[PDB]
Amino acid sequence: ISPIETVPVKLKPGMDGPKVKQWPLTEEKIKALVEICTEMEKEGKISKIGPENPYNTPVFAIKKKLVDFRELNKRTQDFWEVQLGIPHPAGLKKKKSVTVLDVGDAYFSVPLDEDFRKYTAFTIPSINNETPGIRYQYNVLPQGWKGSPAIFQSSMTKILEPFRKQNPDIVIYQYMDDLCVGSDLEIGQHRTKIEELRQHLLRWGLTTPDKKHQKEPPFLWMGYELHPDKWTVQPIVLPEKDSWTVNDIQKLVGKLNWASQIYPGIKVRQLCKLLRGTKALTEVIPLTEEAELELAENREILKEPVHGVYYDPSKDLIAEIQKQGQGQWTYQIYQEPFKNLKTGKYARMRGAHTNDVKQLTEAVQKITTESIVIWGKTPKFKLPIQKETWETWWTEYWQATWIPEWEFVNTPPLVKLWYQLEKEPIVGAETFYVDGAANRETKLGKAGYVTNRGRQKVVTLTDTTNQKTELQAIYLALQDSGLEVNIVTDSQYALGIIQAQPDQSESELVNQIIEQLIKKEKVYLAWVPAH
Amino acid sequence: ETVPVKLKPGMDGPKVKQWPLTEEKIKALVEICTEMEKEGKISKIGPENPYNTPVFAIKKKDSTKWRKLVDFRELNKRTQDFWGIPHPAGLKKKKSVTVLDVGDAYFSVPLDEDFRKYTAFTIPSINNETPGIRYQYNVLPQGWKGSPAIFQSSMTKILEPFRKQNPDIVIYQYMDDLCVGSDLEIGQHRTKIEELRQHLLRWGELHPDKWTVQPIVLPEKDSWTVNDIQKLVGKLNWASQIYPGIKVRQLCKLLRGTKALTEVIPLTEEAELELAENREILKEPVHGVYYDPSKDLIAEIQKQGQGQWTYQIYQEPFKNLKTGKYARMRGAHTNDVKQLTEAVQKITTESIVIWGKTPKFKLPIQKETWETWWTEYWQATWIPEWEFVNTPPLVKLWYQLEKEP
Ligand SMILES: CC(C)=CCOc1cc(NC(=S)c2ccoc2C)ccc1Cl
Repeated sequence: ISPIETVPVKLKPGMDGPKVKQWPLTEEKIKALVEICTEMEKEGKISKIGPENPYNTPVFAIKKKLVDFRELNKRTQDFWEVQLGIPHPAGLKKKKSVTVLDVGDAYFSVPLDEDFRKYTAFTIPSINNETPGIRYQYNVLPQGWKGSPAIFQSSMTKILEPFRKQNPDIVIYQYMDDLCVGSDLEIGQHRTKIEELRQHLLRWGLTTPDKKHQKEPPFLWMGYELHPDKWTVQPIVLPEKDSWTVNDIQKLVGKLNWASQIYPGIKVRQLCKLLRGTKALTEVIPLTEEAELELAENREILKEPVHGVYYDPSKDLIAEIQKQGQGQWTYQIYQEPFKNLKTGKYARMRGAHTNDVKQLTEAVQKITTESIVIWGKTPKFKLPIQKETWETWWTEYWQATWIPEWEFVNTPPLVKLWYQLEKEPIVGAETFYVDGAANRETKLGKAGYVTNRGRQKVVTLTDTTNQKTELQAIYLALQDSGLEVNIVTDSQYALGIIQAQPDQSESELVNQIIEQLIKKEKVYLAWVPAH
Repeated sequence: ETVPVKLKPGMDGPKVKQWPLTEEKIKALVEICTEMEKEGKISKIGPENPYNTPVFAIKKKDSTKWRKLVDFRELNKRTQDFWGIPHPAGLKKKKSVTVLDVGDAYFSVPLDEDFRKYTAFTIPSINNETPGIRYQYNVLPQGWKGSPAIFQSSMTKILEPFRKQNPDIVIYQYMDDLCVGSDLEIGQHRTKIEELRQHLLRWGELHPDKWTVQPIVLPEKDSWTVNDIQKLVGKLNWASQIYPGIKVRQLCKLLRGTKALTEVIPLTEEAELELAENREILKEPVHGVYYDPSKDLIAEIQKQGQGQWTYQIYQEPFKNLKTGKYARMRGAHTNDVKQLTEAVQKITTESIVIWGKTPKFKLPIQKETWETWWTEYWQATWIPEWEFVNTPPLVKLWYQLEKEP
């Protein structure tokens, strides 16, 4: 078991050890457990106790072709976050050999802070609740108890420090019950070192596994298959059927949504459409022709092998971004052409009002943030925007914005500015003085204008809001005016526009105005206080 | 010996997440930490400790050597009080201030062995390939409010000699920093500082009198267009929130009719007296604005564009304690975030220099943009508070007006 310094565990604030009643079992489940516990009892994992323990946890007996600590846990203090973020292939380095040792029941190999052991008391029942039951407790980290994964890692970490000091050129990854160990040594020296480590472990009681259970390359990590020279994307399989329920259609869209990252072209517009007005998860929705098709158009793509290469510190890091459509972006991070480490895309973030350059700025930062985690470095960007468009925009925008070292790449569609409000009133251009008003309660409004050239109009609106009339007024202005227009309004929202000049909004109306603005040759927006 | 520090009643330790760091940054931190560990300043910790404060690295204007900086903002806020030194209202008057980093003097003092757990911090591993390296403090941390406190006597104790050697010089202490101001000319100044260090060392350029909180100036022209006036009216109208004596009635009359935005309108004598009367009101800071010590200090910033930024420090809306304009520094030409953080460090130092406490900032940047790269250009020992906001189109048009030489 272990000569390992225990970790001092405590219960949450002022709470106290579990006292749940021992679930009753058959003569067959009892004699089963009676068997396994006299075993552990001897291995040095559990310890027969008596009436000197008020605490008790419910032991069950399942046959695999078990103790419920739920409560003990909900009373156990909080530990540090047992590593929650895991490596990503795109950040792994190629290795000559990579062995994975299975420190399975290494749990029952680590001592449990003596004092705390009591709280882990449980009882074996008697044939139909007869005389006293068999009572025990844990001397080691309990499979399923809150503090065991953290305490295990801590341990494994302390134990490896010596070995790791002893051979830097040997990377050892700690994860769950596995010790994924790799190196750049010759298969022989590697094989030799694995046995050395294996034995070091053994020197502390961790009886590392046989050949039968033995694990080897490739390895399934997240959605990939890992090979020491490179990785491949675990081929995804779309089921075929004559009956699609809702769940069936969702779990699918999910899988597909995941693929969208790696695999380019995947679509689920027509597939998502089948969820409209769904009454129950089990409902059976016949697939439209369009859905039957796209589903078929994907199956193909997914039948494409996508292999990848590992991270090479001696080489540069590059990121190219493509605007797949409005608000959607595709990116691929490679060090050497067509040999990508990672790729992925960003769903049409549907804001309230922004523009392409800003949206580009966010994709760029979501990436940078990603990159820094995976590589502790940030990629050089190749962006479909002219350096002029950039300077022109950013330099003036009202908000701190920025883009790390980047370089333009003429890979259309290139992102640009759809329009630019004139910086100064247009001489010559007609001047529309607009006004919209509505009764917010009766939702009845009117919108219209009058120009310095004597042109006027007014439309009566119903089921509208005031902002809508204010904006409609402006829409009409752009509609009835020529290629160059001046527009003065007391609209607070129109003021948000002159300052942000959005090219996409949550408001269809705003969108229409945008389509109008994009159409003029010159537009000057002037805001003025009301009344 | 150690003094018993504690947490404000019913408060628990910080459990703030360590944001990802650059390799360069991690290498240095690891390098830096194995040392302090050696020197016994810090000690690796166990999983039974769940608190955590973020950390990062910076090049304190003069380096190659990275400096370790921790964000105890949470801890500080959760740490009991000790009810520093009363603010020398006279410091802001000195002809020149020079700042000194004296957090180095804290490792000397041992931290209450029962408060250490709360000082736990983590050094991340790239690609989560390794579990973070968990440490905690055994001595006094730099950046923690309890440090300059506990080390007060010791500190006050060592400066008297110098204080008694120059009394025309003020020594102010904030966090890890030391603000030193005097009126001696430059040479006789910086020679009096290096002289100060020497002393400071055998153990372990600001000019406040130039800070002319400037006025608002309205545009003057030969001829004014309909648009010219409208813009002015707007600005004034807004400005009326500060100076209620401001009036745009007579001007809002010249604005009768649907004439071309570009057409020219002749100013009636009335609209002229009126304007002239407004020019007067804007001639001096509004009456009755007084700093409240039992109220938070606010610093709102605006991106005027073209490397320019403006700021206002108040406590109550429209009741500004100071106003300023910041122009980017040579080098930050294409970096909005660098310009911004340099701006913020400046304002916070001015704030400290005048009121001896940091202001809570209101920033014109997205949380994401900010959090991603601010540490890249931070150079101060302390970290002020902030929130991200959307600049009202008017507030900018108005302050963009402030005067210049
Ligand atoms: C995280 C993980 C799945 C590790 C084992 O798989 C591999 C990891 C690497 N490269 C590295 S840097 C490595 C070796 C041991 O632990 C790590 C994190 C390469 C190929 C495979 Cl097959």
